[PDB]
Amino acid sequence: FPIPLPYCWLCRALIKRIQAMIPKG
Repeated sequence: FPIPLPYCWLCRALIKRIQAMIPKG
């Protein structure tokens, strides 16, 4: 369900999921 809610803890969980899909070196 893609819902854009402005919350700091939800933004930190989305940044950790993007880093787990694309590896940094």
